[PDB]
Amino acid sequence: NHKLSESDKKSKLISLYLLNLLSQNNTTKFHSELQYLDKHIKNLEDDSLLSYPIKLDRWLMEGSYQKAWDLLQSGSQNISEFDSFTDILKSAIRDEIAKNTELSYDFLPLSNIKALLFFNNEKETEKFALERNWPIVNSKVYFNNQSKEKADYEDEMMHEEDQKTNIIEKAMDYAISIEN
Amino acid sequence: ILDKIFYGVLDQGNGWLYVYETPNQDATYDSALELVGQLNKVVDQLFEKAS
Amino acid sequence: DDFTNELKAELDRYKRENQ
Amino acid sequence: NYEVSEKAFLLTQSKVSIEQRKEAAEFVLAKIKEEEMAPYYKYLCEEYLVNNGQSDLEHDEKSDSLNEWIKFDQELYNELCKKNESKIKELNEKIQKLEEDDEGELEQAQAWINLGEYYAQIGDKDNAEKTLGKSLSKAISTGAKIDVMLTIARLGFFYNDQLYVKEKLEAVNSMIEKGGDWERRNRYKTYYGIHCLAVRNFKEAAKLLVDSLATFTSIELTSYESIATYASVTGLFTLERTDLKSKVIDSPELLSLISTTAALQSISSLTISLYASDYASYFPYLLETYANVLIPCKYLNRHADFFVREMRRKVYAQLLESYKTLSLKSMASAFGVSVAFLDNDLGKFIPNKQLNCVIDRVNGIVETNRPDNKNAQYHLLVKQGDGLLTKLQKYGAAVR
Amino acid sequence: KTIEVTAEINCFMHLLVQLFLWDSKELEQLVEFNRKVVIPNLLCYYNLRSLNLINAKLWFYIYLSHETLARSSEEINSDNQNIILRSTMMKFLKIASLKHDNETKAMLINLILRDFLNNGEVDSASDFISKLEYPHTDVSSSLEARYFFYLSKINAIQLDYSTANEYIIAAIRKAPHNSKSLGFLQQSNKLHCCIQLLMGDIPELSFFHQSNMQKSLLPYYHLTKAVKLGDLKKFTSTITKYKQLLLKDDTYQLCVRLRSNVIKTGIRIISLTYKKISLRDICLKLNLDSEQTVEYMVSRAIRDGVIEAKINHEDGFIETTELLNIYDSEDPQQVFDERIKFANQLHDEYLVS
Repeated sequence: NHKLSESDKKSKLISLYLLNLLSQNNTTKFHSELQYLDKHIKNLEDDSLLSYPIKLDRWLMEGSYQKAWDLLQSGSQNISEFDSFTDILKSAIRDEIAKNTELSYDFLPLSNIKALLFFNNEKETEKFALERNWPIVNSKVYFNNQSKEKADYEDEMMHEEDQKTNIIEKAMDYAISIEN
Repeated sequence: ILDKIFYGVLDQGNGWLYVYETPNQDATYDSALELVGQLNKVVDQLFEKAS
Repeated sequence: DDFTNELKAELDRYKRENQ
Repeated sequence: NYEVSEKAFLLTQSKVSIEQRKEAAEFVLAKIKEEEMAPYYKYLCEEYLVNNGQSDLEHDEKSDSLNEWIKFDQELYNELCKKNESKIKELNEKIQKLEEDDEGELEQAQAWINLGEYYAQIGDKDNAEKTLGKSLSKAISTGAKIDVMLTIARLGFFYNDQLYVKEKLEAVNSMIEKGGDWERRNRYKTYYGIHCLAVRNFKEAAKLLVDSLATFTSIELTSYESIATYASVTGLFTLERTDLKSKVIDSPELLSLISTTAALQSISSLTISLYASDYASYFPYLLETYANVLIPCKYLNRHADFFVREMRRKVYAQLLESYKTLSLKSMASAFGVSVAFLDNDLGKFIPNKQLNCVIDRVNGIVETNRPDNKNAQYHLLVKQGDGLLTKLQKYGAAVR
Repeated sequence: KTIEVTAEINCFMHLLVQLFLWDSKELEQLVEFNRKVVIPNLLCYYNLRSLNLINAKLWFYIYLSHETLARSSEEINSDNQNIILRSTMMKFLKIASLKHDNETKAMLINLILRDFLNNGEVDSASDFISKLEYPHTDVSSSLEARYFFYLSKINAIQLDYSTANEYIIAAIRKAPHNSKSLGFLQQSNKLHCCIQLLMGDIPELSFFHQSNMQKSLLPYYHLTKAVKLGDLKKFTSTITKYKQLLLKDDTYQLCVRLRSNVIKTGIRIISLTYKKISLRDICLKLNLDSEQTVEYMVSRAIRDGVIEAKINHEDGFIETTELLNIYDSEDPQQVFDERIKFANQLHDEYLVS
């Protein structure tokens, strides 16, 4: 049933799975585990430990990564158990911000990237730009990667190259055979 | 200009002028009027035959 | 409503006529 | 019957002058002596409450009013029986003798209609429609058809009911379609545009009102100045400036109508300022049109804010078509408004996709987005084209 | 023995009408008695004319009452009768030859999906979707709307409103029955509006005003003005007062997802049309909630597909775009293949007619 002594007893280990699941950038399985809990408004809503990933993901969906980053620092639960999933989830948050900084920032200097993503070193800031293929000039960082291509294999679908002229004529020949 | 006498539009910010050609439309959407009137009548007539 | 549009129109007239 | 409903409507809402309620009470006291207003006189406390609606000495006992003439007394109770005996008891005895003697055919039907009109003034609508239904079978030509339609037409103006009236007026008109002259057809045409104000049909109301004459006066059904405000306000909102120049602003009757009374303030103040594109004095005309026209009128008070809010959106469209760009400093200051007031009106209009415009913050330049050759084939052809295909799939996906 | 078993079931289905919402007998012995009258080879070998004679439509609303505050009353982990029911349910589909099975295949999945909606994990339900998809020709018009109702709800938890869009359209058009047009339709219309909550449109009340009672109109009207105007204070007070209605429909999750849409929808409501938007003008707009979140708020909304903008920290403004262009070469050709794809759904009418 639900009753042994303390029921779920430790609430921190249950929240470890919800915090570590977001490190893979999967938002579908995050809300699926919340439905698995028997009491949504009793154990999940009242206790701040089970409500920690909900309030953390709430700021992630609203778009604010600065308030979500403060929960992994000012919180006193990051000492022992949550220390393992702190830096791992923080690395996934910074990687998620990097996807936003491409489209939302046409040009940004080097000093701001350190402050926005909470970097402790300017040389380490440029190291992250090399793995993400970010062009670097004096006191500025541009993005030439806004254009996308490759993405596994695709043929005659999603903005083709040399078949554009044919597919337009092929779509006209498909309706003729349906009537015939 | 609003009376369809002179054709053009001005610029208040820079004090400039812009070019506006005389015809504003060809004949295209006039065929869509026959489509909207058909889908608002014949479609409603289909249920009268079924029911 | 009408109270919002009428109030902002009268308050601006007192300031505009004094300029 | 409309003279009382028009004056007593000012009793509902008066935000300025108290004398407006006492002046309108003089017309009510004069009409209740000649004809019994008891159905509407009792409807006064059943219409709008918490002003004069709590004062009655008979059914419900409370005293709160600015008008003490709407309460029953020993005089109106005796006059209610005197008007009930003469218009019903005395007349029905003479009609009963004509039924046994078999005098005429349409004369007995017309006598039942005139008798049926008296039940409407006594406050009994059961016998009013009962005597009217018996005379309906005797109606063939337009002689007895006008009187039958006249009784039902009173139900809309006198009782302020938009539901059971139009359904009966359409059935009588569609049974035998002749119309007589053009004025007898107005009873169906004028009430049509008036009913459109209850369900908010907007441009549908002015279809028959703009083509209607300005000299039409139905007296007990409607007044001269009342119908003048209906065609002027609704007709201006319907036809765009292209149709205003050849119809509204230049008309033989309309130019004669604006000079008759100053209570219009539509085809003069609003039309000239729109034609001359003067926005300095155009804004205070909307306040005078709202207070002195929309509020005192019956069916023009139902929309309220739906007039000024919609009319201000369309007047900007006339300015956007005459310029590619504009000046924010001139629109938010020189026209008589403020900066916060302009952002509040245009704040709700932009997300509704009601107009195409470019608003600037730092530069302060209001720019018009012009489709050029796009016109109606850009966003309308895809929305209306695929939107009707969704309605086509409704009955084809689920079959029956 | 097909006629002998069918003749006995004809008298059994008449009792099941009493067992459904009418006469519940006992809350203990009956659930054990209804199990022993089914298992012993009522479905047999699938000989001939076997369908609609099982429980099927009858037991949907039965077993849910015995599980809640009847046999269990939160005294155990799960009903042992339901544990055996899950064994018999999944055994019925395992022994199915996928030949004449149409309506009976989709009804049993409705239980395993509904269980995951209250207590359970919906992540494993995605694996059943690949098995659940079949061209069922025997499903009655009453169950065609329910079959499309669960498929649209699972995708809502999966954060996809595009796939669930096609299923919810055909759900409200079906089930003409009165009971399905009152309780089932009002619950389905709120889920149809829930798709608009994740999309960001939230249209006004026109057809839905007279189609349903005022019970569902009050929360949707308050959430319409809260998400459009971008006010989290009014949006928070709506969840508290209407919490009673949010829990029974499993819509309580809107405190996170829909709360994030309050900001995204308010972006298109306010006018960003001008290019360079100063940081102070953004802080003043959207009450004080937009003052704390400025650069991060716009950064995620651009990648999500709401708007397209550019942020400049040097002079402290944000360059925004309203997505307005003119058709020249590749612009009008984007919807060219889409309008052809829109007609592909209508190309199947040749085989239907």
